[PDB]
Amino acid sequence: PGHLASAIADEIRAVLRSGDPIDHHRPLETLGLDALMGLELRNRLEASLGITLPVALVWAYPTISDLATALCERM
Amino acid sequence: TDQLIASVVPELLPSAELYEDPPGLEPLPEEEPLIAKSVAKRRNEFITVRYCARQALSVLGIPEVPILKGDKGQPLWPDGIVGSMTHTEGFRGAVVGRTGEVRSVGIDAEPHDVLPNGVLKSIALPVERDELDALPAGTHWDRLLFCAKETTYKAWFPLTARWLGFEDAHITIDPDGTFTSRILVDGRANDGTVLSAFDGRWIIDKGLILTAIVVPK
Ligand SMILES: CC(C)(COP(=O)(O)OP(=O)(O)OC[C@H]1O[C@@H](n2cnc3c(N)ncnc32)[C@H](O)[C@@H]1OP(=O)(O)O)[C@@H](O)C(=O)NCCC(=O)NCCS
Ligand SMILES: C[As](C)(=O)[O-]
Ligand SMILES: [Mn+2]
Ligand SMILES: [Mn+2]
Ligand SMILES: [Mn+2]
Repeated sequence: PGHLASAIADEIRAVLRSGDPIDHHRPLETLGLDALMGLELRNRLEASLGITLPVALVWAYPTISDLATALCERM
Repeated sequence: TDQLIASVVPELLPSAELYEDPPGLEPLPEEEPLIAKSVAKRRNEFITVRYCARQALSVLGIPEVPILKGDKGQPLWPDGIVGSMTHTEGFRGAVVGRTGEVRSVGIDAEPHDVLPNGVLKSIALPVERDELDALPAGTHWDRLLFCAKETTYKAWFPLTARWLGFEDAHITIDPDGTFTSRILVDGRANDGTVLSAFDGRWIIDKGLILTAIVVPK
């Protein structure tokens, strides 16, 4: 869940249009990730990892660290 | 009126909206921890929408009070009050009411643009996609649908404390300025009643969509 977390961090940067590194335990809404951006992040992770994810993905695991453990578990 | 929220909710529900972040606003002390680690954009929308909410609350006689957030991020209103808040680029808005007159309310504001690539398929039922294609040209029906689905969740959650997915409601949009949401999952509320359908209203003005749902008492 380490290699994958930084890739999730990269997709978040693309959705937010940002270049700074992200705190893995920082809830994504404090970065300004709204509901539309979470949809885009969910769809980008499906296409990037080739796997199925629920669209309530980001709201289940609201941090990079939580997302990476979820995504590694079933992937 | 001239305000977007006021045009889609009855007058018994006071509302307030600002299209910019005025200089010098600040959160209440109890609200500061919720944005202490948040980016400036997020801080600003949080602070401004709560100025709006406290303005609407004062009309109902409620004095300055923090509006904290619950377990799924829902705003925590004073007892006897229901309400909804929304922020997007160029809009901060809030509406509130007393439980003696309305059971629940949700609002959502979106820019009147097409949805980003891929989003419509994520949020629309196959039947909804055909219905949007039959609607008259000149309106971004895809963004209206996404807006109305969120308003449906915002009205649904204070009543059920349950998740509602995008595939869990069928929204029908009328050029009227009205829409309907048909709940496709079990709709047991927390008062015993069953929630099957919501009545919604929508307006497009100043480059924004605004949708609203009032659940009558
Ligand atoms: C609630 C939600 C729609 C709002 O996301 P958004 O992009 O920030 O949209 P808005 O800016 O218009 O609304 C933000 C406000 O909604 C309120 N909010 C957050 N969670 C809420 C919840 N369960 N219930 C009611 N209101 C909520 C908050 O007041 C929040 O503002 P705040 O964080 O500053 O206090 C989204 O986060 C969500 O959780 N969606 C669930 C899935 C869904 O929409 N299904 C559709 C059913 S068909
Ligand atoms: C520190 As990083 C590359 O995961 O945002
Ligand atoms: Mn917002
Ligand atoms: Mn919205
Ligand atoms: Mn969903």
